[PDB]
Amino acid sequence: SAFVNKIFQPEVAEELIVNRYEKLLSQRPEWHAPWKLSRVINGHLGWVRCVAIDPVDNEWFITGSNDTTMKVWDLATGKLKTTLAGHVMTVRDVAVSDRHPYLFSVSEDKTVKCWDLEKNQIIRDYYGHLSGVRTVSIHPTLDLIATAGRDSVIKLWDMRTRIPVITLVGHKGPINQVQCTPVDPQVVSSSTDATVRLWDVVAGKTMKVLTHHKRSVRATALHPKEFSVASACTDDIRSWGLAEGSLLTNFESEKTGIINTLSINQDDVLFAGGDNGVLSFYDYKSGHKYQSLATREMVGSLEGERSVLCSTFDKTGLRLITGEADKSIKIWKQDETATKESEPGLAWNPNLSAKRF
Amino acid sequence: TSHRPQLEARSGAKAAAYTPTGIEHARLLPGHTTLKYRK
Amino acid sequence: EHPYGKEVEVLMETKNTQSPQTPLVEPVTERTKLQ
Amino acid sequence: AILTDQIAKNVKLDDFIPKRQSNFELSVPLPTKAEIQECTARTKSYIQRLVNAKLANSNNRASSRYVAPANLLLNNSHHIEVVSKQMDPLLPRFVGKKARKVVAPTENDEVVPVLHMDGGEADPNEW
Amino acid sequence: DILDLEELREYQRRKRTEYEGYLKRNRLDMGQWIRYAQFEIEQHDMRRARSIFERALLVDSSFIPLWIRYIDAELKVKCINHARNLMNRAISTLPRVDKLWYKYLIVEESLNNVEIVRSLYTKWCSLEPGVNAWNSFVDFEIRQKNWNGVREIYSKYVMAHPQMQTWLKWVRFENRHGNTEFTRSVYSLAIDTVANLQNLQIWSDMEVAKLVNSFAHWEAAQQEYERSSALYQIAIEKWP
Amino acid sequence: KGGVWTNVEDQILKAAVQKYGTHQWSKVASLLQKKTARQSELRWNEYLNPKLNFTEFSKEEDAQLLDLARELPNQWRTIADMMARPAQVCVERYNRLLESEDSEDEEKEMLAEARARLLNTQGKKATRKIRERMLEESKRIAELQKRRELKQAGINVAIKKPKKKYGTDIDYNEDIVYEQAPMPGIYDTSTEDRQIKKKFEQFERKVNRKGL
Amino acid sequence: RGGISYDQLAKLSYEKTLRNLATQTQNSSKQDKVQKDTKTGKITIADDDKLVNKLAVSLQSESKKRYEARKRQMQNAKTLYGVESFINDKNKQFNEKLSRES
Amino acid sequence: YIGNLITRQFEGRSNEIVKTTTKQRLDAYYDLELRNSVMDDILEMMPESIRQKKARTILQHLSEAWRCWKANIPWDVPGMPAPIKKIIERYIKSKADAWVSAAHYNRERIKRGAHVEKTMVKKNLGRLTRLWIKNEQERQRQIQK
Amino acid sequence: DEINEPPPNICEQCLGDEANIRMTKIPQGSECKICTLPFTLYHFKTSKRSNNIIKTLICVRCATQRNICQCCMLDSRWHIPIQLRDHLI
Ligand SMILES: [Zn+2]
Ligand SMILES: [Zn+2]
Repeated sequence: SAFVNKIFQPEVAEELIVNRYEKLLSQRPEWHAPWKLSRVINGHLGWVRCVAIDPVDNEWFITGSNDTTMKVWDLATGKLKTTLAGHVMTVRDVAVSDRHPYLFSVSEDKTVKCWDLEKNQIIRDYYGHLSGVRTVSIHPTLDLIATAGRDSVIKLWDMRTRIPVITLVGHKGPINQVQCTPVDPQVVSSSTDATVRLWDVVAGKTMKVLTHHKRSVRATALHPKEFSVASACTDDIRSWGLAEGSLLTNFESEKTGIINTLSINQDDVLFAGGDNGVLSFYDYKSGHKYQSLATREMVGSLEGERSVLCSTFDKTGLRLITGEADKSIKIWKQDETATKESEPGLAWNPNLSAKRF
Repeated sequence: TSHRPQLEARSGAKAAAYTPTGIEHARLLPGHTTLKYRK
Repeated sequence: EHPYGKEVEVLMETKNTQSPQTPLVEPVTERTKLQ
Repeated sequence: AILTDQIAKNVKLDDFIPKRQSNFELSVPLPTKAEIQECTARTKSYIQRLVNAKLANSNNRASSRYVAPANLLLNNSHHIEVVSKQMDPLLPRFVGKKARKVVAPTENDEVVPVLHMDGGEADPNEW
Repeated sequence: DILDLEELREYQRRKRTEYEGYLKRNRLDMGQWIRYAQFEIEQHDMRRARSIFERALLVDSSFIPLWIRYIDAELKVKCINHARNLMNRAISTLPRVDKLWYKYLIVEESLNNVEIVRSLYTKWCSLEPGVNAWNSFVDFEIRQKNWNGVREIYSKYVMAHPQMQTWLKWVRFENRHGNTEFTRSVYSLAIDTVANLQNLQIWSDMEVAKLVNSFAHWEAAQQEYERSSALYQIAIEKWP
Repeated sequence: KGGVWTNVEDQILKAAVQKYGTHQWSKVASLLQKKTARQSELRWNEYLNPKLNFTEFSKEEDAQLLDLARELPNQWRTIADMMARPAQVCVERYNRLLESEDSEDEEKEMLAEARARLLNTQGKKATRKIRERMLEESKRIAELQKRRELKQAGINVAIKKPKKKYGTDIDYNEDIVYEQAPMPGIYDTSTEDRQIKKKFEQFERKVNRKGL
Repeated sequence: RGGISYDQLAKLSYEKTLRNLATQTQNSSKQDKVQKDTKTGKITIADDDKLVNKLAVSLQSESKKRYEARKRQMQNAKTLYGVESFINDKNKQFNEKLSRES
Repeated sequence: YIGNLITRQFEGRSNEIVKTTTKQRLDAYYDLELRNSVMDDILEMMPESIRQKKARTILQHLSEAWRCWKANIPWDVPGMPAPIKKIIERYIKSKADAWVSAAHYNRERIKRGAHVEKTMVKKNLGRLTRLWIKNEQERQRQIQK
Repeated sequence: DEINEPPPNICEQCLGDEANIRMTKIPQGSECKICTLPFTLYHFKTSKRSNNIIKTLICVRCATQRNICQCCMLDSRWHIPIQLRDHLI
């Protein structure tokens, strides 16, 4: 209060451990309705490693997998539409274009492929990664696909001419996740050297390096509104303000260990898939873990198989498609007829002992 | 010895500072030269 | 054996319900053609 | 307190602290429609100039299908016309171009502070 | 053994071809970097010997034995201003690491530069590092007898770590010196802040009992039993 | 022709399994002159194995063996897994338990060959590399001694450099090959560099006189 | 029991050298600035050359002492155990490493 | 064809040759991605103080346990930490699915008779006889239980 | 950057007295004398009727690091050789 400022006379009056803590108790998080399992889909011969939703009209999603084949699943009924084979090794990331009928998919077989979704064939193969390619993001409005992998550089691919146009060299380890934003910084990347880079693609250099995580930043996710990115190390999840490189918030992720995937809803629901199945939903603007679920594997499988590997919401934001190690695709529904009363979620309780805030 | 695992992969930082050659590959020939735009 | 508590719908899929030749995005044909 | 600034100038306490913790309703705005077009057209022109560099430098004749003088020197004491030489199509264009290997130095002017948090550090022999 | 300078010049080529060969195959293996960097110190060419440590820091700058050995290499050859720049880059890159901060301190302790460790500690305690830094910073001023300065630290130390073992450490400081006017001022500040900041819920029931008892048993030794007795009533009412 | 197991062949077999593990039997029997890999594998799994217990049965184990032998008559490999005993032990006791109701020098040569083979872990690339380095050092020492003798005769001949194996091959001695300078800091290392240059030139001045 | 973390080990190494610096001043007492060049930007600190010498000697002395305290540990542990079969020194240091696991 | 030849004469070969994955180097590249994935997940589990030495020894247990799964020997390490043992058993079963499904897929090729390499016949011969005896050993234990 | 490159550093006394000079740019001409790495060879003549082509012998990166022109490799200010420049300082 004012007695803190008049006796322990500060120089900032915000950089005190108490004044930060009392404003956290001063504010309440937005309530969100919890999430429940609604459909389990068993269709792959291996792990599901990446899920992409149809960005236009939301009919279907596609799950690239460990059995080297992508399968197209209908969202509503859950039925299997078609199977897209054409890699020889494990498909790591799949991303669909919104302006194009094009599907880009990168495996660990060092190949970046495009797919004519009017024809369901492989067209326009890309070439040049020295090692397995982890991730792809289609740049919005610019006609570039950003691919990155164990190579440790991001190669900016022109679509039409298949040219490694811009190579982004800043990292020290394998890049786990890459994102594309419409303005500068146009490429957001995260690697195993515990850094998150903000790339000025014209100059080819880094605008800002975010060295706040301890261990390999395994997953990032862009917020569909409000222009921010949220990156996950093994212990902590930090939302980042783009165009300043500012640390917006630290989430209340404690004792979660290894966060494999992230996805942000329009309704400020951040999903954090853990390798220990323990899947958690965080308020985005605050950082409150308001729900923490655990999954059931199958009739028979190992205990390690309980692990979420990849996740995204649909276009409406009311469905959550997660792919797990137990060869399953789990659809998570946010249940209706839940109110702030009788479903409060976990209690908003920040502490001093964790230095997170 | 002489048969080892990898401690780190070959980085693309090294090949970026090289000078290019401009050899002409069969798969880099012009093909599918027109992009299709969604409605 | 009735797993996930019967609220959840579990489905095993082994075959594609579409032909592979089915496009997967309808090509936009604006002008009607009679050729 | 004779040298207060000089020690570790690049790291501040402000970089550790979040900004949403003061107000959860801080607005981080989306980029405006006039802002994305100013950045798209700058980037698209830069990319198309790079692609036209790659296609023109390739020795394929079928790559011009898919695609500055009078500079001032000596504080404009001389106006110099810059022209291109008509290349012989048989002699190798870019006579200095070889396939050589170059190791690059690292330009380290400012140190990046590795900004972890402090320290749940007690551990038995379980690992 | 080497006789003349030309035999030395051929000896140095054979080892440097050898070590640069194993470092070309292995960018990693930080121990191999240090043994070649130690080789160049033995050849008395410190310009080369600075270069291997700089090249090894470009591979893994988070490896703490590499930082300490290159700092010690600058200290053993009496290049003190090369070490001040180097430890400055050590704490500016890795501010979390406690070893790199201590390393700056005990060198400037060894040079009797008391105003540089004081300027170093003011910066280090501004980044809120933990209780090992502050407790070594209050132990620093006890060495320097700056009693007015160490009292300013505990004013900041209770604001960085609000907990009774930092408040009761400050009353163990004052009751070590026997100044009665200063001790009850700290005691009055400690018990008001628990009352002022009751709603924040950061001191537990067992934790506030240590403050009330150590206030009362000190007032019992100061022969004022009526202040020992009355505070028990206000604390039980203030916290029922 | 089928040989019997001496205590020398057993102790070679113990050390070889200690060297090679239990899944490389033809490599184990290569040390045993007169002994098949099928024999030495069977000898380990039946006799030598320290997991096996060659103990007398308890009073419970005798009744529990007679119980099994009516359950599974007669399936001795199955019983021996239940009894956790070797199978011939289970048979030979069971026959005795029904009878309760009554009414050098060639060996020392192959030992020395086995002792030599066990203590050699290098292989052909390593052993050739050890020899090639010993030659290369000896070629160096002779060339240095040759120069020292010509220096006694007053003729100064310089050391030949190793020739460039490829085009951009690097003489590490001529220059600092990847000089990464220390980053410029604020503490003005001016007089310290003078003391190094004085000391470094002093050290090379002492090499020209005292050597080392 | 258990191990000591690096932040705790760095403090104890910090405290030990202060006691070496305390007794060094006590053994000495028993026997008997800042200039900032504005043009270059550089800061120059004038300090006693004896204390720079005593800093340089003590680090070499601590380096040799740990070098010798480990060298005797190399010579002792080579001549302690000879029961289990070995081949070379790297086999001996590995099978001893198996003993500390159990 | 000649335009590449002549520029190779004048300029030399590019030093940036990146080998695509092929039928001959698929099994090696499958192992490089597998050791990297196991290395990354175990190193996150580790609280602190793990270097190039400790990451080198833990990748042995993975190689040993894959041999044990092929042998049908149960793989138990005494004193192994249960999170790491949970990780290693997971990736084996990942590799087991690729090991088994490639064995099924190549038998369907051999029965059709459609272009199986001479080495691949012997490899598939060896993969089945692991699976047949493994199925045999499972059936022996189910009768015993 | 291959599409954003500095203008060449040439002396005034290499260019000479005339006003307008027709200079020929070859984008990867010869390789540098110093760093042995290719560059944009500029070459020109002082007058139209001259009989000596004046080439740029070094790249602009080697010309900037020494602060010399590319043609005669004398210092841009003081117009003296490098060995005499570093001796006077
Ligand atoms: Zn040059
Ligand atoms: Zn000139």
